[PDB]
Amino acid sequence: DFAKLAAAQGDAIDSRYHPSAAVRRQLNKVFPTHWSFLLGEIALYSFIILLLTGVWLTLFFDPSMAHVTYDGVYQPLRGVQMSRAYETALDISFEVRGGLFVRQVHHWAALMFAASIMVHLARIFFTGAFRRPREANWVIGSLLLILAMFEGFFGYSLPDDLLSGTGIRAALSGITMGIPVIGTWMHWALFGGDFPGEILIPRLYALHILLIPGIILALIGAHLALVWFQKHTQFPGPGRTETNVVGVRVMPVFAVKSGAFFAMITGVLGLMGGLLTINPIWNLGPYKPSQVSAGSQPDFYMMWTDGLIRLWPAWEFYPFGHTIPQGVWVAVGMGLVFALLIAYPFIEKKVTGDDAHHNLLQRPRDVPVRTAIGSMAIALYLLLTFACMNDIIALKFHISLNATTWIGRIGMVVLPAIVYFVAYRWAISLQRSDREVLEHGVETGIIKRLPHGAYVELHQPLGPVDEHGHPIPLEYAGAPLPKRMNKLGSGGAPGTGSFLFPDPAVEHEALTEAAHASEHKSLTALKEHQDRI
Amino acid sequence: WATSCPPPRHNFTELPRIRSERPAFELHYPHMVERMRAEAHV
Amino acid sequence: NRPNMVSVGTIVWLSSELMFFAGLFAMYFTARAQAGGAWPPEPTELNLALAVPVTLVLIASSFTCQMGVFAAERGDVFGLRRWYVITFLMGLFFVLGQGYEYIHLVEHGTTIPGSAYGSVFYLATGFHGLHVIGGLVAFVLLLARTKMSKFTPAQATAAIVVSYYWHFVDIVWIALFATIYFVR
Amino acid sequence: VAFPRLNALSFWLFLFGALIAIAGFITPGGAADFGWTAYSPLTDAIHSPGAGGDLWIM
Amino acid sequence: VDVEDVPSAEWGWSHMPIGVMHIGGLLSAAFLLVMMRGNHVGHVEDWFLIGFAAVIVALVGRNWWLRRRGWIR
Amino acid sequence: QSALLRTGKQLFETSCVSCHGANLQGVPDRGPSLIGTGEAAVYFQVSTGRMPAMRGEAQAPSKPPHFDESQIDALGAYVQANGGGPTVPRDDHGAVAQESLIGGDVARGGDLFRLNCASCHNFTGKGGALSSGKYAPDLGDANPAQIYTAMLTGPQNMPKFSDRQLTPDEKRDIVAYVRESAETPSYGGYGLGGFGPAPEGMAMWIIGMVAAIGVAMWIGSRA
Amino acid sequence: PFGSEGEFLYSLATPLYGLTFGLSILSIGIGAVLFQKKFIPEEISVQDRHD
Amino acid sequence: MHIEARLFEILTAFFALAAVVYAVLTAMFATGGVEWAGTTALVLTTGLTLITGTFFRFVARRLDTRPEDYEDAEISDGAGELGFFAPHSWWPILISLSFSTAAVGAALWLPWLIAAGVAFVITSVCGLVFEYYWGPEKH
Amino acid sequence: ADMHRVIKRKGQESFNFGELFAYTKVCSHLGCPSSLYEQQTYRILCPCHQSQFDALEFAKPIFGPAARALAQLPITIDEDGYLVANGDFVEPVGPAFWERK
Ligand SMILES: CCCCCCCCCCCCCCCC(=O)OC[C@H]1O[C@H](O[C@@H]2[C@H](O)[C@@H](O)[C@H](O)[C@@H](O[C@H]3O[C@H](CO)[C@@H](O)[C@H](O)[C@@H]3O)[C@@H]2OP(=O)(O)OC[C@@H](COC(=O)CCCCCCCC[C@H](C)CCCCCCCC)OC(=O)CCCCCCCCCCCCCCC)[C@@H](O)[C@@H](O)[C@@H]1O
Ligand SMILES: CCCCCCCCCCCCCCCC(=O)OC[C@H]1O[C@H](O[C@@H]2[C@H](O)[C@@H](O)[C@H](O)[C@@H](O[C@H]3O[C@H](CO)[C@@H](O)[C@H](O)[C@@H]3O)[C@@H]2OP(=O)(O)OC[C@@H](COC(=O)CCCCCCCC[C@H](C)CCCCCCCC)OC(=O)CCCCCCCCCCCCCCC)[C@@H](O)[C@@H](O)[C@@H]1O
Ligand SMILES: CC(C)=CCC/C(C)=C/CC/C(C)=C/CC/C(C)=C/CC/C(C)=C\CC/C(C)=C/CC/C(C)=C/CC/C(C)=C/CC/C(C)=C/CC1=C(C)C(=O)c2ccccc2C1=O
Ligand code: HEC
Ligand code: HEM
Ligand code: HEM
Ligand SMILES: CCCCCCCCCCCCCC(=O)O[C@H](COC(=O)CCCCCCCCCCC)COP(=O)(O)O
Ligand code: FES
Repeated sequence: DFAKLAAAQGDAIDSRYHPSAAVRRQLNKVFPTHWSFLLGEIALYSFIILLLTGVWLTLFFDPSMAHVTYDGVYQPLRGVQMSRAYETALDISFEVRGGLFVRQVHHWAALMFAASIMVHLARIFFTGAFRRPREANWVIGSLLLILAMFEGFFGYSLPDDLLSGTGIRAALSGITMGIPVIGTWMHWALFGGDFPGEILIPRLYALHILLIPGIILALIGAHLALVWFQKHTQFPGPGRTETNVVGVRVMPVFAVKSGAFFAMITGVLGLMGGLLTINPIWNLGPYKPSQVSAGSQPDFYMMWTDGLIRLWPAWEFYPFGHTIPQGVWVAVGMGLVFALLIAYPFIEKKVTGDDAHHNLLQRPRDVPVRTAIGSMAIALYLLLTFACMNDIIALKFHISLNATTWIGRIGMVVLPAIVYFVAYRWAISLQRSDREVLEHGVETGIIKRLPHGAYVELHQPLGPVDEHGHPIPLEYAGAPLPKRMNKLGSGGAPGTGSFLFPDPAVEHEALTEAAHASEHKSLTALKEHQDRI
Repeated sequence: WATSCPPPRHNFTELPRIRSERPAFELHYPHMVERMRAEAHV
Repeated sequence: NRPNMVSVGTIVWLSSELMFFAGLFAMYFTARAQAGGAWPPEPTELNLALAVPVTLVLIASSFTCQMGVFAAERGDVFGLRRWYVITFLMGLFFVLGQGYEYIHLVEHGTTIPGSAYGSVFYLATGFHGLHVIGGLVAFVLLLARTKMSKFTPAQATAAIVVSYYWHFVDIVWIALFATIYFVR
Repeated sequence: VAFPRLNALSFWLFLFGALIAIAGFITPGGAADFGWTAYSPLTDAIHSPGAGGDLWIM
Repeated sequence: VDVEDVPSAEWGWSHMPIGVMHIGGLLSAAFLLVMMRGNHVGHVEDWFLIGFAAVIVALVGRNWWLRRRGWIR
Repeated sequence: QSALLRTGKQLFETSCVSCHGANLQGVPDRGPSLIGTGEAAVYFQVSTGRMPAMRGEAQAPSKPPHFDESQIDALGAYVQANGGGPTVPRDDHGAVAQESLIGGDVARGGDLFRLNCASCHNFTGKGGALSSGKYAPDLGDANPAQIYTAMLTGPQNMPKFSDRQLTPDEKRDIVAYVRESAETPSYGGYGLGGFGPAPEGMAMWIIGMVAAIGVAMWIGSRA
Repeated sequence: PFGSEGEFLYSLATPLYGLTFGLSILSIGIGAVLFQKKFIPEEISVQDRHD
Repeated sequence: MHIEARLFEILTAFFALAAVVYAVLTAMFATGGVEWAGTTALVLTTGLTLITGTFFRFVARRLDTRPEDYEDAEISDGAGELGFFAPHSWWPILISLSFSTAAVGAALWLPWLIAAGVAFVITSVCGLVFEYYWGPEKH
Repeated sequence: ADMHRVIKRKGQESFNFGELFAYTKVCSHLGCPSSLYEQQTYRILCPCHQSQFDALEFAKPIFGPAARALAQLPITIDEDGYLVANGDFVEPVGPAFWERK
């Protein structure tokens, strides 16, 4: 019945499309199981949730700048003039059952999408996963991050509330028009005239629901296809070489783990959507150029840019009756940052001279200069991000606002230098900590007094020993070293049973023996594969 | 003062016999131990 | 043939933590001497129909904790787990009973800002309740550790010192309960 | 010592508690100004409202 | 770098030229000094900028002198 | 009332003279003249505990009041007798008005608040930073009369809003908006302080991302 | 509206949506992770890159 | 370890005498009667030394002489394993950073920061307590 | 009492009607409403990027990313005593651009 049906459908599919060999190649593909290789798929799942909830939102949203009088249920805004966009954003959150939940899941998913992209980028950079043959795919990811930043910005600009409209007036309108020679032409091409105009929100809506997400989808497809057919990197370890992939096959283990991780990410984003308020636009009011509120932060992934605006000094030039205003610096700065991010693999292969194929990753401690540089970059990013929140920090943490500006200004130079130096020394220090275990074995923490009164700590050797009993020094192999005896199995196991009642002793004995035999067989399999290759 | 400068990680590669509150002094000047017991009281 | 080092450290720390409650008792007695005859003052109506059963549950948690200690000294990890789960449930019941008493006291106008009696009552009993919550966290952490490795003497020592802390909390509560609900 | 990790914790608690108390000086009002002995009621919220005093306490 | 200084020197990028750090320090100090040009009317921050620039110049100069004299490599 | 006037002077003499002068004229570089500030200024400054001030810095904070209601009335009467000025609105029984100050048009109040108030106090009266150590405070604790007199008297660096610039009915609409935006629950979960992007981005990093990475660590392997 | 009898229950609607949805798919994901970890065979596979 | 118990018992004798004397001398001819703060502090200082001294005295009468309690013990009497002493840990600084987070939260009265600091403290203390008890990862 | 501390801008010496001054509410840095008006310091604070303008010295920037003063509106009264504008701004209002001045 259920088996004959599967065989019949399988034969029908195979006689018509003969996919057996290609499907089997997909089922046998091996992926490494490292926890940090799951960071990219948080971004993928966030993007999928964004697509689903965004499609739901487009069924109710009218992105018009046409001014109307609010006639809905939210009493504190009755009679207030607003755009159709603000109108329908309110209608979603009050007049459609589940609309507020969908809207909040969309916005939380956008935040998790940007944050996931950042953390996954950090893994790629610090482990060296960008090196050849994978330079292009770092470039594709860099473009994906830029597109995600601007997509999220356009998305939260759509409701045309006071806060987001203030963000549009300063960043999208002010910086753009400040651009030299072509600034005002770019402004009038984008807005159709002066700010705010009547075309901006419908145009941003078209960019946000179709055009930018289509480019993102195409780039994500290229990205995942490159990963799939270039065969994911791995960390050094037992049995791992430059020419193999150690891990699990797709069918069934990796497929089950991916599906379960997708379900758990969805659960977290769903709990956030209905437990934490995000962007309650009815409290902000519709956008009016005469109004503003304290605390005009953008979403976090834009804050650094805003932070840069806050920190850069009022340096302007007035050549021959023209004006180059302060915001131009910020624009140039952004370009520079992006250009340095896209170009990093080629910069590093030019500096280091290393142009070899690489499939084995580097532990971040073992590349101290790149780790120091990335730590320096993260320090600058965090300083600019917190500079953007300097007014909130001043209010909550009792710091002068002027002082926060100057702390950001000086720290923008000093903090990355300090962080670079500290991260460099810390990475080399971890290298020395690994060396110590390699020469002496694992410190067990057990102190012993010898008969003549010496105090010695017992060590657990990781390899062969002498006739004197000291271990032979082992060579570093790019892989982590154990430093706790409990992580080597010294603690044993409690004893089989439920939490409150023991199982029969014979069951416990059989289970423990089977577990030890299985662990030994797995170690032996990896060892003999390593010995053979 | 009955160990090296600086001490090792676990402070002692050996200990002397402890028979008073001046064990390092008795370690370094054995000939004085008798005097130390004889002259202790005014 | 030698002292249990973790035991002596725990006892020494508990004796120090007695001085912390000394400060709060001093605050209570200073406010009581300045009462002027009305202690507790209106509208505070303490009720023993609920304080007494909560006190008795906390006292019985000491016997259940001692039973867990006997199991641990015997090497029986499962008996230790059962008795410490019972003790955790009883101390959690004490915390909830105290919270219910707090809620009924606040509705009738006994609060920290409201009166000097409310200030001393709530700092004394609330810091004791915080100590109880810390002890419940200690039970949770100890019980999770017994699932991590085999039951060694060090693990049993950890159980014993957690019980030392629980007995300290129970005895401090007996002293606080005597001075608040009977030496008014 | 009997408890090496507790010893390390004691040092780090010293360092960060001292930094918390001194950080009153980076607030606009400034650090505690009621003396090291902190006599009452000078230290109450009515007579020493600033954040410097609370940072000193914690 | 030698492996006595950086144990994993053959596993990754382990050496940054000293001229890069010396010049970067001097340029960072100069940038701190150029932010005295602005619209601000107070001088507390001018003293902070001067002090941080002085510390940076002193650190760069000490490092450069000790490398020249051979005391550090 | 002469008794109320002598009680106010008696209270003033051992609490306010060091900074404001025996004749309410001010002590230079220590405290301003109080002539013409009015009973409303006294009510706002003393009922929110800002007065008596304890030191000079960027901004004098609010704190627990040093006087009760009748003492506040006495001090306000004493100050009113020296120069007049605005007074605190009262109800039929002569109590300081609280409920009758809640206006009936909260949409107008919200529009007025966003034009006049949210620049310094934020979209929903959560507070905002000012220039150098100063700040517009969170509005969630002020009672209606405190809001009304705060607009009426222009405290510290808050602009002064006269009864001609903002009529009493406009002020009552504003106080209705301030009170209702303080007492309304959040609709989409925990309100996260009401500041928006900064605490939302903090919640993503410390809750959502920490959860996601912990789950990845649980599903994945090490080394 | 503000100060109405129904405002408190209304304020829990979206939180309850998120609690019941988020928990549900969260629990299914946990259960599937556990099934992989406890019942699907443990495996080590090696693929040649041919790159 | 009889000297260790004796030290605390001697302190206990002095503290108990001081507490009784102070309470009686302030009850009589002192304004207001018993001075409650100092009396309470002296009584519970007595209790502190009493708890520790009673514990030491009970321990002493159990175990016979240790090599550090023996006037002519040999160094070789102390041969063998002493116990476990943690070789390294970065969990103490994490615990202190967490507690300082909660303390800054309490100083500035930011309840969300207090909540975050308490959660950090619980996680860091779990990290310390489990550091030498986590088994190998399972796959 | 603060009128002796007012410094006039060239070309704008008569733009005030006694002790009433009118400046553009649009910030000259990037166009936000720069409307946090501190009456005692006479400081106009922009909430967006923390520019500060000196209201006594013709709204000249004294802190932040703003390099240019806020434009002053000339004001007067008519026969009925209502405040009216006494002409236009004498410079462009709002954020700067390549073509300006
Ligand atoms: C510690 C290590 C170093 C050595 C040991 C100790 C050194 C520190 C000693 C500093 C002493 C300062 C005075 C203390 C008293 C004080 O409290 O202040 C006084 C008053 O001052 C202000 O009034 C000014 C007048 O008195 C008023 O008459 C006037 O009216 C007012 O006018 C303003 O205002 C008006 C409107 O009101 C406008 O009309 C008008 O135009 C104007 O704007 C004035 O103000 P203004 O000039 O703004 O500020 C200036 C104040 C303000 O205080 C200050 O010193 C500012 C604080 C400076 C902090 C220094 C930072 C040090 C750098 C770091 C160490 C770098 C990192 C390194 C760390 C580790 C390194 C290891 C790796 O004096 C000074 O700077 C003093 C000058 C000297 C300062 C010292 C600099 C040393 C560093 C250089 C060398 C580098 C180091 C070497 C390296 C190898 C107002 O505030 C008043 O309220 C206030 O009362
Ligand atoms: C994967 C999972 C993801 C999901 C996570 C979900 C978690 C969130 C909870 C779920 C939501 C519940 C369902 C429906 C929502 C609900 O039913 O909600 C009720 C109301 O709730 C709030 O009302 C408070 C009062 O009830 C009102 O009376 C009052 O008016 C209101 O006042 C605001 O409004 C006024 C205007 O009038 C202003 O005057 C005023 O100032 C203020 O703004 C209040 O709000 P507020 O103070 O914000 O929160 C205070 C919170 C307390 O904090 C919180 O729990 C917030 C926690 C999340 C924040 C995370 C921040 C992370 C920080 C970083 C880690 C930083 C550190 C890193 C750097 C370190 C540096 C070192 C190097 O209350 C308390 O329980 C206090 C007691 C104890 C708190 C504990 C509760 C739970 C957690 C406990 C943690 C363990 C131990 C216990 C802790 C003490 C406001 O939202 C209201 O809208 C809302 O209506
Ligand atoms: C560029 C720039 C902005 C510069 C200013 C930087 C600066 C000086 C910041 C520090 C401010 C502080 C902490 C002031 C007091 C002084 C002080 C104690 C300083 C530190 C002293 C010190 C180094 C020693 C002690 C040890 C130590 C390291 C202390 C811990 C410090 C901690 C944990 C403080 C937090 C630091 C910080 C700036 C965090 C920002 C948090 C953010 C952005 C949260 C946003 C947010 C807010 C603001 C909410 O209102 C809210 C409401 C409801 C729910 C959630 C939130 C929420 O998350
Ligand atoms: C910035 C220039 C402000 C504007 C515009 C408004 N307010 Fe304000 N307010 C400001 C400050 C700096 C202060 C504190 C002053 C003090 O003397 O300490 C205040 C104070 C208030 C208060 C008192 C709040 C209390 O602590 O409970 C209220 C009720 C208040 N402000 C309300 C308010 C309203 C309704 C406004 C619009 C008309 C308004 N403020 C404008 C700063 C500024
Ligand atoms: C929308 C944003 C992105 C998504 C959804 C995404 C998704 C993924 C996924 C799932 C993987 C494979 C699994 C893994 O290693 O984690 C991956 C790999 C990769 N990503 Fe990303 N990525 C994004 C952005 C980026 C960024 C910003 C970079 C770096 C600039 C980057 C570079 C790479 C590289 C080089 C790999 C292959 C690494 C390897 O084999 O180990 N990606 N990406
Ligand atoms: C990379 C993917 C995306 C990101 C980062 C993103 C981000 C955002 C953000 C932050 C908002 C503001 C949400 C709010 O109201 O609070 C928003 C609004 C919106 N988005 Fe998206 N979005 C993405 C993809 C999509 C897609 C594919 C669609 C269309 C199917 C879509 C449709 C909408 C609509 C209609 C709104 C307006 C309605 C509203 O604000 O509630 N989004 N987006
Ligand atoms: C996807 C829709 C239908 C899914 C059913 C196909 C998979 C089961 C059929 C084969 C397995 C059982 C043995 C069997 O019937 O052997 C044969 C069927 O399988 C084949 O030979 C071709 C199968 C290839 C198609 C699979 C593509 C995608 C399927 C993946 C779904 C997870 C028939 O056995 P027989 O001829 O009797 O020896
Ligand atoms: S818009 Fe005013 S400072 Fe930027």
